[PDB]
Amino acid sequence: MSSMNPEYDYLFKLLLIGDSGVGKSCLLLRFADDTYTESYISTIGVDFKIRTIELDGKTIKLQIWDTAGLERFRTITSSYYRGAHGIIVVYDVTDQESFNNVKQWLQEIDRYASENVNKLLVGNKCDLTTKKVVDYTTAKEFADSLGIPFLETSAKNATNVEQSFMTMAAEIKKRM
Amino acid sequence: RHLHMRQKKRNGSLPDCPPPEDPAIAQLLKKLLSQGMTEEEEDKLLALKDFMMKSNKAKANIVDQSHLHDSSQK
Ligand SMILES: Nc1nc2c(ncn2[C@@H]2O[C@H](COP(=O)(O)OP(=O)(O)OP(=O)(O)O)[C@@H](O)[C@H]2O)c(=O)[nH]1
Repeated sequence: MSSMNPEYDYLFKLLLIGDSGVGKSCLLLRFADDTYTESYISTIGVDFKIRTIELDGKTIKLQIWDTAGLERFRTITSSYYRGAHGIIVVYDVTDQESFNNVKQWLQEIDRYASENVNKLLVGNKCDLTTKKVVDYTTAKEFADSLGIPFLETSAKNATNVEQSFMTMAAEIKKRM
Repeated sequence: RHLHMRQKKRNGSLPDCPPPEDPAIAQLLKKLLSQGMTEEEEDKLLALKDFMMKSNKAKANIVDQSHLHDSSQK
């Protein structure tokens, strides 16, 4: 047994990672604050927002962390992954390089995250269809090849944004 | 080969052109054309035919050697 806060049953620490400009801050802001903006401020270090949700009648508190995607604020060893309950790997569906680097983000999870942490591949900017480069089938083939759930999304138009985070919260509850 | 046949149809040297026979070629044709491949880029790609073919064949031949250095790529 352990102490339990009356407001929330489960504290699920989520973490967003991915190349710069993939839309991690936009996704975090759209989910935790229903706001979006064209002004780009490159994240440094860490940021987090808390959002309380409900799934299967359980009050779930999500602490979603947004890590800096730029080369200069990244390091080989990382201690942000430590204690994450689930990790979202974001990529920009309009930039194949961000999708290719997903392979490299995954190996960071297998090295520093919890041994069986939940993972979720997210393809932000799905609203730029005239500029999209990856196929949904190309991503699904890759996500399923590793068993990680996947949802294409758009922070701009809220498209699947809520569902992406809600899905990982459910998956973590399923894990524990 | 498919693009070259489309060139013949484009320049009036053939009456009409069917869709590609193997779906992997149609999937690629769809990819290329949906990505904004203009007709002039098809003509230019066809001029680079020999280069792309030889180069692709040589790139593959290096991948056939990538097993010898698989440990250093990490
Ligand atoms: N069209 C479109 N543009 C988006 C979307 N999400 C983000 N953007 C654009 O991408 C820019 C950067 O978004 P960020 O969330 O700050 O990117 P990031 O992943 O946080 O990058 P870092 O903070 O450097 O790690 C935004 O200012 C928007 O211009 C989206 O869903 N659709």
